[PDB]
Amino acid sequence: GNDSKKFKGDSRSAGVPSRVIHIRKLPIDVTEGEVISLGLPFGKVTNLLMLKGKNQAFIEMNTEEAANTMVNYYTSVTPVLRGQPIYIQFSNHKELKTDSSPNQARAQAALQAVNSVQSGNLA
Repeated sequence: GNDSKKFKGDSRSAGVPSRVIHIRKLPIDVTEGEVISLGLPFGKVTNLLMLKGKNQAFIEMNTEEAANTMVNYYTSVTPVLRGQPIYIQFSNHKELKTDSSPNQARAQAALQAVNSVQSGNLA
């Protein structure tokens, strides 16, 4: 997996009126805390489409600005994760609605963790 035709035209710039981002070349030990962090200081991650199957992930920012701050900034830099460089580029979709999936159950924990803490589930 190198590219699935994202925004055709003439060149391969990084600019799209959206909020959801698409990250590639993720680390083998990639986690939510990392992926989400990619847009933590830039905005406020709301979703996360973990794609460990192909070392990928997404980030649904709260606003377009936030998403247009990490993708426009990282484009020049390199957000290394776990000692490995990744990819940054706006996602094709504009509304992540992850629900009932194998690579979803291990995502809410992060979103909730950063938010608040309680623990104690007793399974």
